[PDB]
Amino acid sequence: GKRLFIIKPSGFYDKRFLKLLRFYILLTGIPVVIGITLINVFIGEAELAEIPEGYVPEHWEYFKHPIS
Amino acid sequence: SGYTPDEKLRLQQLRELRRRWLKDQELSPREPVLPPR
Repeated sequence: GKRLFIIKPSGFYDKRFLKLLRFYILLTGIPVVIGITLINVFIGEAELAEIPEGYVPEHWEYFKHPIS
Repeated sequence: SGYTPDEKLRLQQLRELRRRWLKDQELSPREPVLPPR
């Protein structure tokens, strides 16, 4: 009576798209961030030492980050 | 001058129709919206 019929265009398609977008980013938003969290809180990054006396390293063991 | 009576007749029919439309826009089933959950 007091509240008339407001006329909004449509909302269902837009809310469906944003629901699908947040759900299908949230599907791998939680595990990837949790995995990189577990990496930089458990396995540790690296340490600052040099090449020892007469020794050959690999082409890795040059990089601070372990996933790198 | 003024209206021609054809315009008066036409306009009074549009009075009735436009009042019926705008009253029909006024909803009150005691509940406009309803969430199913």
